[PDB]
Amino acid sequence: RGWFDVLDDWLKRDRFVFIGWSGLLLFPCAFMALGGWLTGTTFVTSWYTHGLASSYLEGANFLTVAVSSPADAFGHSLLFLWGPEAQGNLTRWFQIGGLWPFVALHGAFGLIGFMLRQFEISRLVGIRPYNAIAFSGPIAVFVSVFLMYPLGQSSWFFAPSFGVAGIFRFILFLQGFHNWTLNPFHMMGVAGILGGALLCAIHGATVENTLFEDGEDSNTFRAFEPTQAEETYSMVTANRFWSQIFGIAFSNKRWLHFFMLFVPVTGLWMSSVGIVGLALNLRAYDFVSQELRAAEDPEFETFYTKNILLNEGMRAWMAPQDQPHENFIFPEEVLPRGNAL
Amino acid sequence: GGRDLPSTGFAWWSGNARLINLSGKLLGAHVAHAGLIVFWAGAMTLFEVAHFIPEKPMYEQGLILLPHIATLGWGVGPAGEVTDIFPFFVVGVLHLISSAVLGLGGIYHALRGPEVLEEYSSFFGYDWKDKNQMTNIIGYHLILLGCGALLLVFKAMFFGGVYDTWAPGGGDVRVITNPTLNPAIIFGYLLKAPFGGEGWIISVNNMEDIIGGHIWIGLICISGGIWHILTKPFGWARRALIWSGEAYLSYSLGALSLMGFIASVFVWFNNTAYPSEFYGPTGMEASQSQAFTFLVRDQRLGANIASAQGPTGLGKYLMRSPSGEIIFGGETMRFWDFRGPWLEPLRGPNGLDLDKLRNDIQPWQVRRAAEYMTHAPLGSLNSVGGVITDVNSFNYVSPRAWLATSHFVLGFFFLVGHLWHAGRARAAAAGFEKGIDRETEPTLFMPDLD
Amino acid sequence: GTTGERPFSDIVTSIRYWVIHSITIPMLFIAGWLFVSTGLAYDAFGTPRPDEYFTQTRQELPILQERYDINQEIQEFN
Amino acid sequence: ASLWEQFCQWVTSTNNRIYVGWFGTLMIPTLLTATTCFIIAFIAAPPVDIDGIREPVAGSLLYGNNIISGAVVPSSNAIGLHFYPIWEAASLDEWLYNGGPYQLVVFHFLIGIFCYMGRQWELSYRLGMRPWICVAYSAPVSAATAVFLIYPIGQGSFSDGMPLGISGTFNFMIVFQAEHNILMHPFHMLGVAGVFGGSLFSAMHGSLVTSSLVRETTEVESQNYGYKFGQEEETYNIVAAHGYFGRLIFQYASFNNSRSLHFFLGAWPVIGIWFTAMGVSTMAFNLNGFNFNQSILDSQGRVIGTWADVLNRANIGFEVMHERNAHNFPLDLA
Amino acid sequence: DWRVIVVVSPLLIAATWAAINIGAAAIRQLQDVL
Amino acid sequence: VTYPIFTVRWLAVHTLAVPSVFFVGAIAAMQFIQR
Amino acid sequence: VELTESTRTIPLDEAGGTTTLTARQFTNGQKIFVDTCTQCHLQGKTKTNNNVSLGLADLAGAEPRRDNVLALVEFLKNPKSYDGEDDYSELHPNISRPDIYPEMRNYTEDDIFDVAGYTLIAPKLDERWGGTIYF
Ligand code: CLA
Ligand code: CLA
Ligand code: CLA
Ligand code: CLA
Ligand SMILES: CC1=C(/C=C/C(C)=C/C=C/C(C)=C/C=C/C=C(C)/C=C/C=C(C)/C=C/C2=C(C)CCCC2(C)C)C(C)(C)CCC1
Ligand SMILES: CC1=C(/C=C/C(C)=C/C=C/C(C)=C/C=C/C=C(C)/C=C/C=C(C)/C=C/C2=C(C)CCCC2(C)C)C(C)(C)CCC1
Ligand SMILES: CC1=C(/C=C/C(C)=C/C=C/C(C)=C/C=C/C=C(C)/C=C/C=C(C)/C=C/C2=C(C)CCCC2(C)C)C(C)(C)CCC1
Ligand SMILES: CCCCCCCCCCCCO[C@@H]1O[C@H](CO)[C@@H](O[C@H]2O[C@H](CO)[C@@H](O)[C@H](O)[C@H]2O)[C@H](O)[C@H]1O
Ligand SMILES: CCCCCCCCCCCCO[C@@H]1O[C@H](CO)[C@@H](O[C@H]2O[C@H](CO)[C@@H](O)[C@H](O)[C@H]2O)[C@H](O)[C@H]1O
Ligand SMILES: [Ca+2]
Ligand SMILES: [Cl-]
Ligand SMILES: [Cl-]
Repeated sequence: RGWFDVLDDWLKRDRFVFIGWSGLLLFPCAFMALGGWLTGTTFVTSWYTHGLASSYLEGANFLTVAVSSPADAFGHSLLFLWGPEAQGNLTRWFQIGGLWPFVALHGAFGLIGFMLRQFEISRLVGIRPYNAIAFSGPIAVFVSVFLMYPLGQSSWFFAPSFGVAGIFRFILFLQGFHNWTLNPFHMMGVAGILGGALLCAIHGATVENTLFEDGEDSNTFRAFEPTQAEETYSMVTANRFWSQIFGIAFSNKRWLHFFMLFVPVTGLWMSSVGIVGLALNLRAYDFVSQELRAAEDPEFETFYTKNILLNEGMRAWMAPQDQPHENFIFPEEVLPRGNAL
Repeated sequence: GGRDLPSTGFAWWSGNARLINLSGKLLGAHVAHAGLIVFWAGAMTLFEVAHFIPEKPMYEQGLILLPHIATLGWGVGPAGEVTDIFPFFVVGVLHLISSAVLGLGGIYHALRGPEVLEEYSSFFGYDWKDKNQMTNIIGYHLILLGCGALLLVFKAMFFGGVYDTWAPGGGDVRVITNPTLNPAIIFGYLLKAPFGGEGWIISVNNMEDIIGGHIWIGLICISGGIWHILTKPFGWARRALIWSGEAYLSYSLGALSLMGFIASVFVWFNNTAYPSEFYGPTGMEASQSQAFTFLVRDQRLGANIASAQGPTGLGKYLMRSPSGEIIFGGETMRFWDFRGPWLEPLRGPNGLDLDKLRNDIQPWQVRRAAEYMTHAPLGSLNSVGGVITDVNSFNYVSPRAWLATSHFVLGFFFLVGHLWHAGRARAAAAGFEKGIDRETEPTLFMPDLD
Repeated sequence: GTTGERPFSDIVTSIRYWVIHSITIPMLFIAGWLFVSTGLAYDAFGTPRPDEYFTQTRQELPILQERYDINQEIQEFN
Repeated sequence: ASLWEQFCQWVTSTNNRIYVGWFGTLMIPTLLTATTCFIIAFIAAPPVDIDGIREPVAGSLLYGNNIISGAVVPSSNAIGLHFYPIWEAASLDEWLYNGGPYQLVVFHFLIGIFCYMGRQWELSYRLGMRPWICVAYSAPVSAATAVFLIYPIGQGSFSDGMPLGISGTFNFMIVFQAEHNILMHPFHMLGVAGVFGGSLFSAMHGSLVTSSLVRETTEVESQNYGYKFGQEEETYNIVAAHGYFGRLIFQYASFNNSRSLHFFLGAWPVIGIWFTAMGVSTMAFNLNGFNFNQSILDSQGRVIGTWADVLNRANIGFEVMHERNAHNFPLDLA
Repeated sequence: DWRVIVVVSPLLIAATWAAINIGAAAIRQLQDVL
Repeated sequence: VTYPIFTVRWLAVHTLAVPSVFFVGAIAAMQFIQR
Repeated sequence: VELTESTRTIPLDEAGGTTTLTARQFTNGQKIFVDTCTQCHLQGKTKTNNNVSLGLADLAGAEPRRDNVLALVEFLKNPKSYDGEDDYSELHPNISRPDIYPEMRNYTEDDIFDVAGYTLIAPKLDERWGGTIYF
């Protein structure tokens, strides 16, 4: 037995936490990313990068702590602890936002490790690897949003911060500056996510309400056995119900479950494509025909133009605080605003 | 009865379903739960009394029970000034002690009392299918409910009265000597559209109507109680309804959902049964108050507020409702159906009256409008008052907001519970609540759809 | 169905686990406590104390602007 | 036997291609009315003075909108919460100008969807099923009711109902965030958990079932043909799926009971959507999301910013621009 | 720094407690696995 | 019966729980910081 | 920085007078402000009439100037119009009218002094103090 086979045997032992070869990448990187996030949200400020308190130590709460993006001055520097910025100084590395690339890169490699784990375990137990394929969607989201978007922009500063309110800020930023809601790729993402939730709810309810009477208890949960060969709910009854209620119904179980995979995954992939577009400011910001008409016709008003006005307001009022490195000085009189407000 | 899954068919997380046919244990559960309700009433009242600063308004201090006592005319005087703090304390103490008694009884019946009551007594023993006995329990409780309504009437008429925010000379506790028993008014309330300007029963705006409607409710409830004690359900009711414990529960759940929604709307809009003295302004009231406050200020500055047109061309301060009435301008145009004791003195037959606006505005109305405008029912979940973009220094959320939100949520979830139990009761009565029988799966005997 | 390891319920219901952990768990708790309450965390992570966000000479946000010499920048920020 | 009995057997018949039922006797007319009015208005409705300031907003395709920007515009702020049926307008043109189509479509739609939920219960009863699919459907119904009825009621005007359009929906959301900070409301966070988790569980369940499909086809044909409609046997190996998943995370986090698994699949998104519907319904009464503006002060007393303050800046930017001509007085109370 | 000493000492004490209460069986297991 | 004490599961448990309790102690202490 | 003595040092009267609040005086002034003034004075504004704010410029523009503690206490006893011509004791809360402003009847002269001092100190801690309603 060669040493490689012996190692392979040890890594793939049946234990409470499977390790595998993929574990060598997953567990250290995932632990680094998680511990980095926890450390930053507990102890680390964003005073020098954003002028914000972002840790429990500073008095922030769960909703307002974040591992904030690094200072815009560094561009897309990877900000290694040993890099030319921190130069091995851990305190300075924390202060310049070095924890953000730490978490982002370790999380990217952890995600790779987790999907490799899906592949490895699928191969070991002898099933098709569709779980890894489904997980490609979250990977596309993470790559586009946390890497490609800031890479197309001026710096990592404009990446989403790892935090609840940081993410909320990123969301509102994308609305105001990119008109992200108007983006058809985002609308396909929304369709996929809401459709996935709908499919989850409707399938769970349909199964639970077409169950066969296989026990005597009012508690129907123990009238199932994992090794039983027969279906536990009536597909025929479900199909008739949905055909008469909704007009159409699934008749193929396999197609049903592939659809439940397909819808949210495609939603994630389409939204990731849209985010890639936004990385280069290739926005679906305006409808030029309506802009031109409004510019020449002061009685043409649509919900689109109203939303454009909202975006202008958000940008002007938010930019000085959101982008402190720019030293934006917008005097009170240049701020757009409606009457009396 | 059994107390586990094998002997009952119900898991622990549905353990109360094991009580459906154990009438004594079920009675214990109900009595103990009633003890919980009364305990909360007493303890919350004592908490609110302890945390009460009696020279600050009730609505500024997160109080929801003390306003209920004040509205009933206890411990308050003109404009809602808290005269005596002792009656609030007494209400709380009495509820706490009685909750002790109720909890003792509920524990006795739930833990040691007879499991079922039917072989103990015919009077208290019941069967869900025993239609006559169920209508007997309905009758007893209807008599009690009518009696409670008459208790409200007696308090308003013979025991010091209730707080009347519409009283001349200022809102005050007054005795209602002439309740309107006229069934035209009382039951025409029930026929008013549930839309803006009509406000189906939320629009009741004088304590005479409230007390008279409660006299009618008391009589209706007592007579219906007798009617149900002395009869059994008719054939049509028997053929239309499911007759089971869970079915009766579902019926009550639907009723409760309806009442929860109604109460949320009632506290949001009505300022008669919920005087703004104790509950703060309604949102409509606060919006109208802001419009009034700036009409007054700008008029003092010299603005001719009758002829001042705003940027859009509509009157800045005054305008017409779609039916022509003179109303406050601005966004508060939507709130022109608002009526309040501080604003009606400036209202003429056509709406807001220019002569009264120009020379009849009193300093107390200005103060009241400023207070109501600054206590608009807007606030954050962590109790930061004002619009959501305001900063953290104003700790206020309107009691109306708390009550309306809570009771809309409870109404919704009780509609959900009604759907759950109604569907389950139907399925169980028809016998497929445990799933489809493989042998006699109904869809297998049906023609194909196409 | 056990992969070999001792069941958690058995371990955490045993006396020896609790003899060990009624000491170990509180010690880490108060170690983190002392980490915060001695001021070690402030100095280790560079997080400002409540009185060091601004200095008597810097009333503005100490936003980093220089690409490579951040140590000197932070020192001049104080 | 009798004419009425025959009609009853027809309406409650399980052999109709589309089940009608007694709830259907209300659903079908109201839903058809709402659909026809919606289509007509979306194509050809004239501009609507939503804000009650004589500032009509063009919602229909024929007045310059595309599919994205088109909408059925909520009724005028001047109407408020008043009932505005066609017969209370002096003319059809007045009814159109004041946004009557919105009220017609919305009221009929709401009645229709409640009757749809009742009809789901009804058909489940006629087929001998368990009755709780309608309970799951009550979540989207609750959300729709919150945005079309409850929020306008609390705010006091159907002009503050969600517009029936894509861009109108976005406008609704942006203004809602500006006024209520819905992102910082825990019920909306629970809704986000509901939909993110529902999509997550949909992807996992579909992928685990697809991964464990029993071999019944060749590599040429679709694996879907391995399942025959109405077959008694199971089409995938749930034990293999459990082995895979319980090794992916750990054994005791994996369902091996299909019934518990499917109950979880039903319950998670439904509960999340109930919570977010209640969030909107309670923000209708201006009980808003968390406000941490200036929660962190330094020792001297100067405010230290957090991400919540940046969020508040964005909210203010939205707030000061929205309905730019509608406000006369400093506080947006209505 | 004394702060380091007082932040470390609890961790060390937990280590020795666990050692003195588990060490016999731990060394047993270590020897058994060679 | 007579299982090993230390395992991969033991390490996985502690790698999380130990810093978790440390951090919780830190945050608890933060609850008492005054500006 | 700390909440230093200089930060707490505020003009005492119009003749160049100067007083320093203690930390406790400042904290009680803040507490009273939050309890009874933030109602229509959130962030130094005036919700019911923002032509007359609590900003230092508005305070100093009043007749007489109210940017010193004695003038503030005097206004809180006998409120007047911004040009000091109209008596606002019916319209602004004051300790002189406990019959219509009971929210104020429990306050001492020390309490009014503290809230006036806080009104003078808060502007130098917040650049948004006394600004536009949405600002
Ligand atoms: C008076 C009202 C009422 C009554 C008497 C019942 C009675 C019953 N219900 Mg029911 N239900 C109700 C209202 C009611 N329900 C409402 C409003 C809903 C909608 C949510 C439901 C939904 C429901 C379901 C889905 C089921 C029942 C079931 C049952 C039966 C057993 C339940 C049990 O053992 O409790 C057990 C109690 C628990 C498991 C604890 C639950 C805790 C809840 C979920 C959270 C509490 C939140 C609360 C606001 C406090 C917040 C705490 C916060 C501080 C963290 C029983 C006869 C079961 C049944 O059908 O039996 C045949 C069952 O499956 N009900
Ligand atoms: C209002 C809430 C409420 C009430 C009144 C009841 C009542 C009851 N439940 Mg129940 N239950 C509830 C909520 C409630 N439940 C919830 C939330 C769950 C989910 C966890 C359950 C799950 C459940 C199951 C699985 C079962 C019950 C059962 C029962 C019945 C038997 C009680 C028993 O023997 O247990 C005994 C418990 C004790 C002896 C412990 C002490 C209990 C006392 C009352 C504590 C009182 C303390 C109080 C402060 C002292 C004051 C005393 C006095 C001075 C005032 C009983 C009538 C059983 C049943 O159906 O019987 C057939 C049953 O099997 N329940
Ligand atoms: C609705 C609540 C309710 C109901 C339906 C019952 C029903 C029952 N109880 Mg119970 N009980 C309750 C609450 C309730 N109890 C409470 C709160 C306590 C704590 C004090 C008790 C303590 C208790 C004990 C110790 C016993 C019972 C017993 C019984 C059974 C026999 C009743 C009987 O004939 O005695 C006679 C009834 C009367 C003489 C009528 C007296 C009516 C009351 C006491 C006077 C006040 C009337 C009032 C004005 C009406 C409105 C009440 C007000 C609060 C609004 C019976 C099934 C007995 C039993 O189970 O037999 C083995 C038993 O030993 N109960
Ligand atoms: C909580 C109190 C209560 C409860 C639970 C009951 C319960 C019952 N009563 Mg009743 N009743 C009551 C109070 C109560 N009653 C009072 C106070 C009176 C005196 C006025 C009566 C007088 C009375 C009579 C004369 C009869 C009953 C009957 C019945 C039985 C069947 C009736 C039915 O199906 O209901 C539901 C009602 C219907 C199915 C009819 C449809 C009504 C309309 C179309 C519904 C529209 C409602 C609308 C949406 C709500 C808007 C509110 C408002 C604007 C109208 C049933 C067990 C019947 C019986 O069998 O007697 C033994 C019967 O003949 N009761
Ligand atoms: C940073 C860094 C690093 C790393 C580190 C690490 C990796 C660590 C860690 C760490 C960790 C790992 C920590 C932790 C933690 C934790 C916490 C802080 C917790 C918590 C919690 C809570 C709060 C919970 C709660 C709850 C709920 C809510 C539900 C139910 C109940 C309970 C209680 C459970 C190093 C040095 C390498 C390098 C440099 C950088
Ligand atoms: C059945 C059951 C249950 C339930 C139970 C219940 C529900 C109960 C209750 C109960 C109750 C409901 C109770 C009570 C009580 C009360 C008391 C015990 C009292 C008292 C008193 C006092 C002592 C007072 C005092 C005072 C005064 C006199 C005045 C001043 C203030 C004070 C407070 C000091 C459960 C779920 C658990 C489970 C098991 C079974
Ligand atoms: C006190 C008061 C008043 C009075 C009130 C009254 C006098 C009332 C009433 C009321 C009433 C007297 C009511 C009621 C109700 C009813 C209901 C709620 C119903 C129903 C129904 C149902 C539930 C049905 C169902 C069904 C159907 C649909 C068909 C088939 C069969 C069945 C059964 C399923 C006034 C406002 C003046 C003033 C203020 C206070
Ligand atoms: C899977 C791979 C994971 C890669 C990451 C794993 C952790 C890697 C950490 C590497 C850290 C590099 O840390 C770096 O160490 C060197 C060597 O001591 C230090 O260098 C220091 O000592 C050396 C000699 O002793 C001097 O010449 C130098 O001037 C001084 O700075 C750097 O100041 C520090 O930045
Ligand atoms: C849970 C883990 C928590 C993270 C760690 C918490 C402790 C933080 C460590 C701060 C220690 C002292 O922090 C300070 O900055 C770094 C630490 O690398 C050292 O920095 C020095 O060494 C490095 C490494 O060769 C070189 O770049 C150079 O010689 C100099 O910068 C300083 O001499 C020290 O004074
Ligand atoms: Ca006040
Ligand atoms: Cl807008
Ligand atoms: Cl306005």
